[PDB]
Amino acid sequence: SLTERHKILHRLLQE
Amino acid sequence: SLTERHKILHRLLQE
Amino acid sequence: PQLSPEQLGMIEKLVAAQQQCNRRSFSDRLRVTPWPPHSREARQQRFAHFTELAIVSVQEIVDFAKQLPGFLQLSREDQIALLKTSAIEVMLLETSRRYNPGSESITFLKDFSYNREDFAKAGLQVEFINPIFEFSRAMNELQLNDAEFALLIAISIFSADRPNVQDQLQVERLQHTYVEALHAYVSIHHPHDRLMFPRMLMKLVSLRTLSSVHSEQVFALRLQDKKLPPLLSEIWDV
Amino acid sequence: QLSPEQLGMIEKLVAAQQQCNRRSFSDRLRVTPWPSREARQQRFAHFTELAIVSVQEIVDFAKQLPGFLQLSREDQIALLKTSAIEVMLLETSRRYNPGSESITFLKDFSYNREDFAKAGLQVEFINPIFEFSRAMNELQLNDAEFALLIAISIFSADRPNVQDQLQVERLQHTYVEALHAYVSIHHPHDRLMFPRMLMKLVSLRTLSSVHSEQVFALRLQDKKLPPLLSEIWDV
Ligand SMILES: CCCc1c(OCCCN(C)C(=O)Nc2ccc(C(=O)O)cc2)ccc2c(C(F)(F)F)noc12
Ligand SMILES: CCCc1c(OCCCN(C)C(=O)Nc2ccc(C(=O)O)cc2)ccc2c(C(F)(F)F)noc12
Repeated sequence: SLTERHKILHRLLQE
Repeated sequence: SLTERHKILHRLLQE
Repeated sequence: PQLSPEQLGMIEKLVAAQQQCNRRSFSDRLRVTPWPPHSREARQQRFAHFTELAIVSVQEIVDFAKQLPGFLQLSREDQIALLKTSAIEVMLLETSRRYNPGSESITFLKDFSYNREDFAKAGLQVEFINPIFEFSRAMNELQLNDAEFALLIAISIFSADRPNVQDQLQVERLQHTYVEALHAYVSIHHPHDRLMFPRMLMKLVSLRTLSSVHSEQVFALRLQDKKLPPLLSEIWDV
Repeated sequence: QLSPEQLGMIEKLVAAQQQCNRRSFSDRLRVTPWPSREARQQRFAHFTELAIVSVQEIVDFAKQLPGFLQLSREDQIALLKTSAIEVMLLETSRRYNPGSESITFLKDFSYNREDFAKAGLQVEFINPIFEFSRAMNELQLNDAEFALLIAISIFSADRPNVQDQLQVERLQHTYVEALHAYVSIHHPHDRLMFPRMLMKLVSLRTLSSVHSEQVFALRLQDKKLPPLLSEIWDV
Protein backbone atom coordinates (compact mmCIF):
# COMPACT_ATOMS: atom_id res chain seq x y z
CA SER A 1 0.00 0.00 0.00
CA LEU A 2 0.94 3.67 -0.31
CA THR A 3 -0.01 4.09 3.36
CA GLU A 4 2.76 1.75 4.63
CA ARG A 5 5.31 3.71 2.55
CA HIS A 6 4.15 7.17 3.75
CA LYS A 7 4.43 7.00 7.53
CA ILE A 8 5.04 10.69 8.25
CA LEU A 9 2.23 11.77 5.88
CA HIS A 10 -0.05 9.15 7.38
CA ARG A 11 0.67 10.55 10.91
CA LEU A 12 0.02 14.15 9.81
CA LEU A 13 -3.37 12.95 8.48
CA GLN A 14 -4.20 11.07 11.75
CA GLU A 15 -3.17 14.23 13.73
CA SER B 1 17.66 27.93 -34.03
CA LEU B 2 14.95 25.29 -33.61
CA THR B 3 14.41 25.61 -37.37
CA GLU B 4 17.90 24.42 -38.34
CA ARG B 5 17.42 21.44 -35.98
CA HIS B 6 14.02 20.45 -37.40
CA LYS B 7 14.61 20.18 -41.13
CA ILE B 8 11.86 17.66 -41.97
CA LEU B 9 9.20 19.46 -39.92
CA HIS B 10 10.35 22.72 -41.48
CA ARG B 11 10.01 21.29 -45.01
CA LEU B 12 6.50 20.00 -44.17
CA LEU B 13 5.63 23.55 -43.06
CA GLN B 14 7.09 25.16 -46.25
CA GLU B 15 4.87 22.67 -48.12
CA PRO C 1 -21.96 32.02 -24.30
CA GLN C 2 -23.33 33.20 -27.66
CA LEU C 3 -22.03 31.26 -30.69
CA SER C 4 -21.26 33.90 -33.33
CA PRO C 5 -21.14 33.54 -37.14
CA GLU C 6 -17.36 34.00 -37.06
CA GLN C 7 -16.90 31.19 -34.53
CA LEU C 8 -19.40 28.91 -36.38
CA GLY C 9 -17.63 29.28 -39.71
CA MET C 10 -14.27 28.79 -38.02
CA ILE C 11 -15.33 25.54 -36.29
CA GLU C 12 -16.75 24.22 -39.55
CA LYS C 13 -13.51 25.01 -41.43
CA LEU C 14 -11.47 23.20 -38.77
CA VAL C 15 -13.76 20.19 -39.06
CA ALA C 16 -13.46 20.37 -42.88
CA ALA C 17 -9.68 20.96 -42.63
CA GLN C 18 -9.30 17.85 -40.54
CA GLN C 19 -11.28 15.75 -43.03
CA GLN C 20 -9.28 17.29 -45.92
CA CYS C 21 -5.93 16.62 -44.14
CA ASN C 22 -6.91 12.92 -43.73
CA ARG C 23 -7.68 12.26 -47.44
CA ARG C 24 -4.34 13.92 -48.37
CA SER C 25 -2.56 11.22 -46.36
CA PHE C 26 -4.62 8.28 -47.70
CA SER C 27 -1.91 7.03 -50.09
CA ASP C 28 1.02 7.53 -47.66
CA ARG C 29 -1.03 5.55 -45.10
CA LEU C 30 -1.54 2.81 -47.72
CA ARG C 31 2.26 2.16 -47.87
CA VAL C 32 2.75 1.75 -44.12
CA THR C 33 4.66 -1.52 -43.59
CA PRO C 34 1.95 -4.14 -42.91
CA TRP C 35 1.24 -5.45 -39.41
CA PRO C 36 2.50 -9.04 -39.32
CA PRO C 37 5.01 -15.13 -34.98
CA HIS C 38 7.80 -14.73 -32.39
CA SER C 39 10.97 -13.37 -34.04
CA ARG C 40 13.23 -10.30 -34.02
CA GLU C 41 11.92 -9.75 -37.57
CA ALA C 42 8.27 -9.66 -36.46
CA ARG C 43 8.88 -7.19 -33.60
CA GLN C 44 10.72 -4.81 -35.98
CA GLN C 45 7.82 -4.86 -38.49
CA ARG C 46 5.24 -4.05 -35.79
CA PHE C 47 7.47 -1.27 -34.49
CA ALA C 48 8.02 -0.13 -38.08
CA HIS C 49 4.23 -0.22 -38.59
CA PHE C 50 3.39 1.82 -35.48
CA THR C 51 6.09 4.45 -36.00
CA GLU C 52 4.94 4.85 -39.61
CA LEU C 53 1.40 5.49 -38.40
CA ALA C 54 2.92 8.22 -36.19
CA ILE C 55 4.89 9.72 -39.11
CA VAL C 56 1.70 10.20 -41.18
CA SER C 57 -0.12 11.52 -38.10
CA VAL C 58 2.55 14.27 -37.73
CA GLN C 59 2.06 15.07 -41.44
CA GLU C 60 -1.66 15.54 -40.75
CA ILE C 61 -1.00 17.53 -37.57
CA VAL C 62 1.27 19.95 -39.48
CA ASP C 63 -1.20 20.28 -42.34
CA PHE C 64 -4.09 20.99 -39.94
CA ALA C 65 -2.03 23.58 -38.03
CA LYS C 66 -1.36 25.48 -41.27
CA GLN C 67 -5.13 25.96 -41.66
CA LEU C 68 -5.48 27.26 -38.08
CA PRO C 69 -6.20 31.03 -38.09
CA GLY C 70 -3.13 32.93 -36.90
CA PHE C 71 -0.82 29.90 -36.95
CA LEU C 72 1.05 30.86 -40.15
CA GLN C 73 1.42 34.51 -39.00
CA LEU C 74 3.57 33.25 -36.16
CA SER C 75 7.26 33.08 -37.00
CA ARG C 76 8.31 29.73 -38.43
CA GLU C 77 10.49 29.38 -35.32
CA ASP C 78 7.37 29.63 -33.05
CA GLN C 79 5.44 27.28 -35.40
CA ILE C 80 8.10 24.60 -34.96
CA ALA C 81 8.24 25.21 -31.21
CA LEU C 82 4.48 24.66 -30.91
CA LEU C 83 4.33 21.53 -33.10
CA LYS C 84 7.44 19.81 -31.67
CA THR C 85 5.81 19.65 -28.21
CA SER C 86 2.07 19.39 -29.04
CA ALA C 87 2.40 16.58 -31.60
CA ILE C 88 2.30 13.79 -29.01
CA GLU C 89 -0.69 15.42 -27.34
CA VAL C 90 -2.58 15.77 -30.61
CA MET C 91 -1.74 12.13 -31.39
CA LEU C 92 -2.99 10.97 -27.96
CA LEU C 93 -6.21 12.94 -28.56
CA GLU C 94 -6.67 11.28 -31.98
CA THR C 95 -5.92 7.94 -30.35
CA SER C 96 -8.72 8.50 -27.75
CA ARG C 97 -11.08 9.49 -30.58
CA ARG C 98 -10.66 5.98 -32.07
CA TYR C 99 -11.18 4.06 -28.82
CA ASN C 100 -13.58 1.10 -28.64
CA PRO C 101 -14.99 0.75 -25.10
CA GLY C 102 -16.30 -2.82 -25.60
CA SER C 103 -12.92 -4.34 -26.54
CA GLU C 104 -10.76 -1.58 -24.99
CA SER C 105 -8.95 -1.29 -28.30
CA ILE C 106 -7.89 1.50 -30.64
CA THR C 107 -8.94 1.31 -34.30
CA PHE C 108 -6.21 2.93 -36.38
CA LEU C 109 -6.56 1.18 -39.80
CA LYS C 110 -10.21 0.49 -40.59
CA ASP C 111 -10.68 -3.29 -40.33
CA PHE C 112 -8.01 -3.54 -37.63
CA SER C 113 -8.10 -2.78 -33.89
CA TYR C 114 -5.23 -2.64 -31.40
CA ASN C 115 -5.47 -3.57 -27.73
CA ARG C 116 -2.98 -3.15 -24.88
CA GLU C 117 -1.04 -6.32 -25.87
CA ASP C 118 -0.63 -5.13 -29.47
CA PHE C 119 0.95 -1.88 -28.21
CA ALA C 120 3.43 -3.89 -26.14
CA LYS C 121 4.22 -6.02 -29.18
CA ALA C 122 4.69 -2.82 -31.22
CA GLY C 123 7.54 -1.86 -28.84
CA LEU C 124 5.83 0.36 -26.25
CA GLN C 125 6.37 -0.17 -22.49
CA VAL C 126 3.40 -0.83 -20.18
CA GLU C 127 4.16 2.27 -18.13
CA PHE C 128 3.10 4.27 -21.20
CA ILE C 129 0.51 1.89 -22.68
CA ASN C 130 -1.66 1.67 -19.54
CA PRO C 131 -2.05 5.48 -19.13
CA ILE C 132 -2.85 5.83 -22.88
CA PHE C 133 -5.77 3.42 -22.53
CA GLU C 134 -6.87 4.92 -19.18
CA PHE C 135 -6.86 8.43 -20.72
CA SER C 136 -8.70 7.03 -23.75
CA ARG C 137 -11.28 5.35 -21.47
CA ALA C 138 -11.94 8.65 -19.63
CA MET C 139 -12.16 10.65 -22.85
CA ASN C 140 -14.65 8.18 -24.36
CA GLU C 141 -17.02 8.84 -21.42
CA LEU C 142 -17.12 12.53 -22.49
CA GLN C 143 -18.33 11.55 -26.00
CA LEU C 144 -16.69 14.43 -27.87
CA ASN C 145 -17.76 15.13 -31.46
CA ASP C 146 -15.58 16.28 -34.41
CA ALA C 147 -15.92 19.95 -33.47
CA GLU C 148 -14.85 19.50 -29.82
CA PHE C 149 -11.82 17.37 -30.79
CA ALA C 150 -10.78 19.93 -33.49
CA LEU C 151 -10.93 22.72 -30.95
CA LEU C 152 -9.23 20.66 -28.15
CA ILE C 153 -6.42 20.01 -30.64
CA ALA C 154 -6.15 23.69 -31.59
CA ILE C 155 -6.12 24.75 -27.91
CA SER C 156 -3.35 22.15 -27.27
CA ILE C 157 -1.26 23.52 -30.17
CA PHE C 158 -1.60 27.16 -29.09
CA SER C 159 0.02 26.67 -25.67
CA ALA C 160 2.14 29.74 -24.69
CA ASP C 161 4.02 27.72 -22.07
CA ARG C 162 5.84 25.26 -24.41
CA PRO C 163 9.65 25.39 -24.38
CA ASN C 164 11.15 28.06 -26.65
CA VAL C 165 8.03 30.09 -27.56
CA GLN C 166 8.97 33.68 -28.41
CA ASP C 167 5.65 35.41 -28.92
CA GLN C 168 3.92 34.05 -25.84
CA LEU C 169 1.43 36.97 -25.82
CA GLN C 170 0.11 36.23 -29.32
CA VAL C 171 0.05 32.42 -28.88
CA GLU C 172 -2.00 32.86 -25.72
CA ARG C 173 -4.32 35.39 -27.44
CA LEU C 174 -4.89 32.79 -30.22
CA GLN C 175 -5.58 29.96 -27.73
CA HIS C 176 -8.20 32.16 -26.06
CA THR C 177 -10.21 32.53 -29.29
CA TYR C 178 -10.50 28.69 -29.54
CA VAL C 179 -11.33 28.46 -25.82
CA GLU C 180 -14.19 30.97 -26.28
CA ALA C 181 -15.27 29.18 -29.46
CA LEU C 182 -15.43 25.86 -27.53
CA HIS C 183 -17.23 27.48 -24.61
CA ALA C 184 -19.87 28.84 -26.98
CA TYR C 185 -20.12 25.60 -28.99
CA VAL C 186 -20.51 23.39 -25.87
CA SER C 187 -23.41 25.64 -24.83
CA ILE C 188 -25.39 24.50 -27.93
CA HIS C 189 -24.28 20.84 -27.81
CA HIS C 190 -24.75 20.57 -24.01
CA PRO C 191 -27.14 23.39 -22.95
CA HIS C 192 -28.12 21.72 -19.62
CA ASP C 193 -24.59 20.73 -18.60
CA ARG C 194 -22.33 23.67 -17.68
CA LEU C 195 -19.71 21.12 -16.53
CA MET C 196 -19.01 19.71 -20.03
CA PHE C 197 -16.90 22.73 -21.07
CA PRO C 198 -14.49 22.65 -18.10
CA ARG C 199 -14.32 18.82 -18.22
CA MET C 200 -12.96 19.07 -21.77
CA LEU C 201 -10.48 21.70 -20.76
CA MET C 202 -9.46 19.53 -17.77
CA LYS C 203 -8.37 16.74 -20.17
CA LEU C 204 -5.56 19.03 -21.37
CA VAL C 205 -4.23 18.72 -17.82
CA SER C 206 -4.18 14.89 -18.09
CA LEU C 207 -2.53 15.25 -21.52
CA ARG C 208 0.44 17.12 -20.01
CA THR C 209 1.12 14.17 -17.72
CA LEU C 210 0.82 11.71 -20.64
CA SER C 211 3.37 13.85 -22.50
CA SER C 212 5.78 13.43 -19.58
CA VAL C 213 5.26 9.63 -19.49
CA HIS C 214 5.87 9.66 -23.26
CA SER C 215 9.28 11.34 -22.76
CA GLU C 216 10.25 8.43 -20.51
CA GLN C 217 9.09 6.09 -23.29
CA VAL C 218 11.42 7.80 -25.79
CA PHE C 219 14.27 7.51 -23.27
CA ALA C 220 13.69 3.75 -22.84
CA LEU C 221 13.94 3.28 -26.64
CA ARG C 222 17.44 4.67 -26.49
CA LEU C 223 18.35 2.00 -23.87
CA GLN C 224 16.67 -0.68 -26.03
CA ASP C 225 18.82 0.75 -28.88
CA LYS C 226 15.51 1.00 -30.74
CA LYS C 227 15.91 3.96 -33.06
CA LEU C 228 13.08 6.27 -34.05
CA PRO C 229 12.61 7.12 -37.69
CA PRO C 230 14.02 10.60 -38.66
CA LEU C 231 10.85 12.72 -38.26
CA LEU C 232 9.95 11.19 -34.88
CA SER C 233 13.62 11.37 -33.79
CA GLU C 234 13.84 15.04 -34.80
CA ILE C 235 10.74 16.01 -32.80
CA TRP C 236 11.12 13.57 -29.86
CA ASP C 237 14.79 12.65 -29.25
CA VAL C 238 16.92 14.87 -27.01
CA GLN D 1 -25.04 32.04 -10.51
CA LEU D 2 -23.46 31.81 -7.05
CA SER D 3 -25.70 29.98 -4.58
CA PRO D 4 -25.70 30.31 -0.78
CA GLU D 5 -24.04 26.89 -0.43
CA GLN D 6 -21.15 27.75 -2.80
CA LEU D 7 -20.62 31.19 -1.22
CA GLY D 8 -20.45 29.57 2.23
CA MET D 9 -18.10 26.81 1.08
CA ILE D 10 -15.71 29.28 -0.57
CA GLU D 11 -15.61 31.45 2.55
CA LYS D 12 -14.80 28.46 4.80
CA LEU D 13 -11.90 27.49 2.46
CA VAL D 14 -10.53 31.02 2.72
CA ALA D 15 -11.03 30.93 6.50
CA ALA D 16 -9.48 27.44 6.57
CA GLN D 17 -6.34 28.58 4.77
CA GLN D 18 -5.78 31.48 7.19
CA GLN D 19 -6.47 29.12 10.14
CA CYS D 20 -3.87 26.67 8.70
CA ASN D 21 -1.39 29.54 8.25
CA ARG D 22 -1.85 30.36 11.94
CA ARG D 23 -1.30 26.79 13.22
CA SER D 24 2.12 26.62 11.50
CA PHE D 25 3.40 30.07 12.55
CA SER D 26 5.56 28.71 15.34
CA ASP D 27 6.99 25.97 13.05
CA ARG D 28 8.02 28.64 10.50
CA LEU D 29 9.65 30.57 13.35
CA ARG D 30 11.85 27.58 14.33
CA VAL D 31 13.09 27.01 10.73
CA THR D 32 16.85 27.20 10.11
CA PRO D 33 17.61 30.83 9.22
CA TRP D 34 19.08 31.95 5.89
CA PRO D 35 22.85 32.47 6.19
CA SER D 36 31.55 27.36 2.62
CA ARG D 37 30.03 23.91 3.22
CA GLU D 38 28.25 25.14 6.40
CA ALA D 39 26.52 28.08 4.62
CA ARG D 40 25.55 25.95 1.61
CA GLN D 41 24.04 23.30 3.94
CA GLN D 42 22.16 25.91 5.97
CA ARG D 43 20.50 27.41 2.86
CA PHE D 44 19.37 23.97 1.67
CA ALA D 45 18.11 23.27 5.20
CA HIS D 46 16.32 26.66 5.17
CA PHE D 47 14.49 25.94 1.90
CA THR D 48 13.64 22.33 2.65
CA GLU D 49 12.26 23.14 6.12
CA LEU D 50 10.00 25.78 4.52
CA ALA D 51 8.79 22.98 2.21
CA ILE D 52 8.15 20.66 5.22
CA VAL D 53 6.06 23.31 7.04
CA SER D 54 4.29 23.95 3.75
CA VAL D 55 3.47 20.19 3.35
CA GLN D 56 2.04 20.27 6.91
CA GLU D 57 -0.26 23.24 5.93
CA ILE D 58 -1.42 21.53 2.74
CA VAL D 59 -2.31 18.39 4.75
CA ASP D 60 -4.17 20.49 7.32
CA PHE D 61 -5.97 22.45 4.54
CA ALA D 62 -7.00 19.18 2.81
CA LYS D 63 -8.59 17.83 5.98
CA GLN D 64 -10.88 20.88 5.90
CA LEU D 65 -11.92 20.21 2.30
CA PRO D 66 -15.50 18.89 2.19
CA GLY D 67 -15.39 15.17 1.24
CA PHE D 68 -11.60 14.71 1.68
CA LEU D 69 -11.72 12.84 5.00
CA GLN D 70 -14.48 10.51 3.67
CA LEU D 71 -12.08 9.23 1.00
CA SER D 72 -10.00 6.26 2.10
CA ARG D 73 -6.78 7.20 3.87
CA GLU D 74 -5.08 5.45 0.96
CA ASP D 75 -6.66 7.92 -1.51
CA GLN D 76 -5.95 10.86 0.77
CA ILE D 77 -2.25 9.99 0.61
CA ALA D 78 -2.50 9.25 -3.10
CA LEU D 79 -3.89 12.76 -3.71
CA LEU D 80 -1.59 14.64 -1.37
CA LYS D 81 1.63 12.92 -2.57
CA THR D 82 1.39 14.20 -6.13
CA SER D 83 -0.51 17.50 -5.62
CA ALA D 84 1.73 18.77 -2.81
CA ILE D 85 4.28 20.19 -5.18
CA GLU D 86 1.60 21.81 -7.39
CA VAL D 87 0.07 23.42 -4.30
CA MET D 88 3.54 24.66 -3.25
CA LEU D 89 4.06 26.22 -6.72
CA LEU D 90 0.66 27.93 -6.48
CA GLU D 91 1.71 29.35 -3.04
CA THR D 92 5.05 30.40 -4.52
CA SER D 93 3.32 32.31 -7.36
CA ARG D 94 1.07 33.99 -4.76
CA ARG D 95 4.14 35.56 -3.17
CA TYR D 96 5.73 36.78 -6.43
CA ASN D 97 7.02 40.37 -6.49
CA PRO D 98 6.90 41.51 -10.15
CA GLY D 99 9.22 44.49 -9.73
CA SER D 100 12.15 42.54 -8.30
CA GLU D 101 11.16 39.13 -9.74
CA SER D 102 11.45 37.64 -6.28
CA ILE D 103 9.35 35.42 -4.01
CA THR D 104 8.58 36.65 -0.50
CA PHE D 105 8.62 33.62 1.73
CA LEU D 106 9.27 35.03 5.23
CA LYS D 107 7.84 38.51 5.58
CA ASP D 108 10.96 40.74 5.63
CA PHE D 109 12.68 38.50 3.05
CA SER D 110 12.43 38.07 -0.71
CA TYR D 111 14.15 35.31 -2.74
CA ASN D 112 15.22 35.61 -6.40
CA ARG D 113 16.60 33.16 -9.00
CA GLU D 114 20.12 33.51 -7.58
CA ASP D 115 19.00 32.70 -4.01
CA PHE D 116 17.14 29.63 -5.28
CA ALA D 117 20.32 28.34 -6.96
CA LYS D 118 22.26 28.99 -3.69
CA ALA D 119 19.60 26.97 -1.80
CA GLY D 120 20.53 24.01 -4.05
CA LEU D 121 17.96 23.97 -6.87
CA GLN D 122 19.02 23.77 -10.55
CA VAL D 123 18.34 26.42 -13.24
CA GLU D 124 16.13 24.01 -15.25
CA PHE D 125 13.60 24.14 -12.39
CA ILE D 126 14.15 27.71 -11.12
CA ASN D 127 13.55 29.49 -14.43
CA PRO D 128 10.24 27.59 -14.95
CA ILE D 129 9.16 28.40 -11.35
CA PHE D 130 9.82 32.10 -12.02
CA GLU D 131 8.19 32.11 -15.49
CA PHE D 132 5.07 30.44 -14.06
CA SER D 133 5.06 32.90 -11.15
CA ARG D 134 5.25 35.78 -13.66
CA ALA D 135 2.34 34.40 -15.77
CA MET D 136 0.37 33.70 -12.61
CA ASN D 137 0.81 37.24 -11.27
CA GLU D 138 -0.66 38.75 -14.45
CA LEU D 139 -3.91 36.88 -13.62
CA GLN D 140 -4.15 38.65 -10.22
CA LEU D 141 -5.96 35.87 -8.39
CA ASN D 142 -7.37 36.56 -4.95
CA ASP D 143 -7.64 34.37 -1.84
CA ALA D 144 -10.86 32.75 -2.97
CA GLU D 145 -9.49 31.83 -6.43
CA PHE D 146 -6.21 30.53 -5.02
CA ALA D 147 -8.07 28.35 -2.45
CA LEU D 148 -10.38 26.86 -5.15
CA LEU D 149 -7.49 26.18 -7.57
CA ILE D 150 -5.74 24.44 -4.68
CA ALA D 151 -8.82 22.27 -3.97
CA ILE D 152 -9.22 21.44 -7.66
CA SER D 153 -5.53 20.48 -7.83
CA ILE D 154 -5.92 18.15 -4.84
CA PHE D 155 -9.09 16.49 -6.21
CA SER D 156 -7.42 15.27 -9.34
CA ALA D 157 -8.92 11.86 -10.21
CA ASP D 158 -6.05 11.11 -12.63
CA ARG D 159 -3.20 10.95 -10.04
CA PRO D 160 -1.33 7.63 -9.82
CA ASN D 161 -2.95 5.02 -7.54
CA VAL D 162 -6.35 6.65 -6.95
CA GLN D 163 -9.02 4.04 -6.25
CA ASP D 164 -12.20 6.09 -5.97
CA GLN D 165 -11.73 8.08 -9.15
CA LEU D 166 -15.48 8.67 -9.58
CA GLN D 167 -15.78 10.23 -6.14
CA VAL D 168 -12.61 12.34 -6.46
CA GLU D 169 -13.84 13.64 -9.80
CA ARG D 170 -17.29 14.31 -8.42
CA LEU D 171 -15.74 16.35 -5.60
CA GLN D 172 -13.41 18.25 -7.96
CA HIS D 173 -16.35 19.33 -10.05
CA THR D 174 -18.13 20.99 -7.12
CA TYR D 175 -15.02 23.16 -6.79
CA VAL D 176 -14.89 23.79 -10.58
CA GLU D 177 -18.59 24.87 -10.58
CA ALA D 178 -18.07 27.04 -7.50
CA LEU D 179 -15.01 28.67 -9.14
CA HIS D 180 -17.04 29.36 -12.28
CA ALA D 181 -19.91 30.96 -10.38
CA TYR D 182 -17.42 32.89 -8.24
CA VAL D 183 -15.39 34.21 -11.21
CA SER D 184 -18.64 35.38 -12.85
CA ILE D 185 -19.11 37.81 -9.89
CA HIS D 186 -15.47 38.84 -9.63
CA HIS D 187 -15.00 39.23 -13.38
CA PRO D 188 -18.51 39.82 -14.73
CA HIS D 189 -17.29 41.29 -18.06
CA ASP D 190 -14.57 38.69 -18.89
CA ARG D 191 -15.64 35.08 -19.52
CA LEU D 192 -11.99 34.11 -20.29
CA MET D 193 -10.87 34.50 -16.66
CA PHE D 194 -12.48 31.23 -15.56
CA PRO D 195 -10.83 29.11 -18.29
CA ARG D 196 -7.51 30.99 -17.96
CA MET D 197 -7.38 29.91 -14.32
CA LEU D 198 -8.05 26.26 -15.20
CA MET D 199 -5.30 26.37 -17.87
CA LYS D 200 -2.78 27.15 -15.12
CA LEU D 201 -3.51 23.60 -13.87
CA VAL D 202 -2.09 22.47 -17.25
CA SER D 203 1.20 24.40 -16.68
CA LEU D 204 1.48 23.03 -13.17
CA ARG D 205 1.55 19.46 -14.52
CA THR D 206 4.57 20.26 -16.61
CA LEU D 207 6.23 22.04 -13.69
CA SER D 208 5.50 18.93 -11.60
CA SER D 209 7.42 16.87 -14.15
CA VAL D 210 10.33 19.41 -14.22
CA HIS D 211 10.31 19.03 -10.43
CA SER D 212 10.74 15.22 -10.75
CA GLU D 213 13.95 15.89 -12.73
CA GLN D 214 15.07 18.22 -9.93
CA VAL D 215 14.51 15.41 -7.34
CA PHE D 216 16.48 13.11 -9.61
CA ALA D 217 19.41 15.58 -9.91
CA LEU D 218 19.59 15.55 -6.09
CA ARG D 219 20.17 11.76 -6.20
CA LEU D 220 23.18 12.25 -8.49
CA GLN D 221 24.53 15.04 -6.24
CA ASP D 222 23.84 12.85 -3.14
CA LYS D 223 21.97 15.82 -1.58
CA LYS D 224 19.37 13.91 0.43
CA LEU D 225 15.95 15.32 1.13
CA PRO D 226 14.77 15.36 4.70
CA PRO D 227 12.42 12.45 5.58
CA LEU D 228 8.98 14.02 4.82
CA LEU D 229 10.05 15.40 1.43
CA SER D 230 11.92 12.17 0.60
CA GLU D 231 8.87 10.09 1.48
CA ILE D 232 6.58 12.11 -0.84
CA TRP D 233 9.07 12.87 -3.66
CA ASP D 234 11.80 10.18 -3.82
CA VAL D 235 11.30 7.07 -5.98
C1 LIG E 1 -0.17 5.88 -29.60
C2 LIG E 1 0.64 7.08 -29.06
C3 LIG E 1 1.41 7.84 -30.18
C4 LIG E 1 2.48 6.94 -30.82
C5 LIG E 1 2.24 6.20 -32.00
O1 LIG E 1 0.98 6.30 -32.60
C6 LIG E 1 0.60 5.44 -33.69
C7 LIG E 1 -0.85 5.83 -34.04
C8 LIG E 1 -0.92 7.27 -34.59
N1 LIG E 1 -2.30 7.70 -34.92
C9 LIG E 1 -3.00 8.60 -34.00
C10 LIG E 1 -2.91 7.28 -36.08
O2 LIG E 1 -2.30 6.53 -36.81
N2 LIG E 1 -4.12 7.65 -36.43
C11 LIG E 1 -4.83 7.26 -37.54
C12 LIG E 1 -5.73 8.14 -38.16
C13 LIG E 1 -6.48 7.76 -39.27
C14 LIG E 1 -6.34 6.47 -39.80
C15 LIG E 1 -7.15 6.04 -41.01
O3 LIG E 1 -8.04 6.78 -41.44
O4 LIG E 1 -6.88 4.85 -41.56
C16 LIG E 1 -5.45 5.58 -39.19
C17 LIG E 1 -4.71 5.96 -38.07
C18 LIG E 1 3.23 5.38 -32.58
C19 LIG E 1 4.48 5.28 -32.00
C20 LIG E 1 4.69 6.01 -30.85
C21 LIG E 1 5.82 6.20 -29.91
C22 LIG E 1 7.12 5.52 -30.19
F1 LIG E 1 7.50 5.99 -31.41
F2 LIG E 1 8.01 5.89 -29.20
F3 LIG E 1 7.02 4.16 -30.32
N3 LIG E 1 5.57 7.02 -28.95
O5 LIG E 1 4.21 7.46 -29.10
C23 LIG E 1 3.75 6.82 -30.25
C1 LIG F 1 9.33 26.48 -4.85
C2 LIG F 1 9.27 24.96 -5.17
C3 LIG F 1 8.96 24.10 -3.92
C4 LIG F 1 10.24 23.71 -3.14
C5 LIG F 1 10.64 24.35 -1.95
O1 LIG F 1 9.83 25.38 -1.46
C6 LIG F 1 10.39 26.37 -0.58
C7 LIG F 1 9.23 27.31 -0.20
C8 LIG F 1 7.97 26.51 0.23
N1 LIG F 1 6.80 27.40 0.17
C9 LIG F 1 5.98 27.42 -1.04
C10 LIG F 1 6.50 28.18 1.26
O2 LIG F 1 7.23 28.12 2.24
N2 LIG F 1 5.46 29.00 1.28
C11 LIG F 1 5.20 29.89 2.29
C12 LIG F 1 3.88 30.14 2.69
C13 LIG F 1 3.62 31.05 3.73
C14 LIG F 1 4.67 31.71 4.39
C15 LIG F 1 4.39 32.70 5.51
O3 LIG F 1 3.22 32.92 5.82
O4 LIG F 1 5.42 33.34 6.12
C16 LIG F 1 5.98 31.46 3.98
C17 LIG F 1 6.24 30.57 2.94
C18 LIG F 1 11.81 23.97 -1.25
C19 LIG F 1 12.62 22.94 -1.72
C20 LIG F 1 12.21 22.33 -2.90
C21 LIG F 1 12.72 21.23 -3.77
C22 LIG F 1 13.97 20.46 -3.47
F1 LIG F 1 14.11 20.24 -2.13
F2 LIG F 1 13.85 19.31 -4.18
F3 LIG F 1 15.11 21.07 -3.86
N3 LIG F 1 11.96 21.01 -4.79
O5 LIG F 1 10.86 21.94 -4.74
C23 LIG F 1 11.07 22.69 -3.59
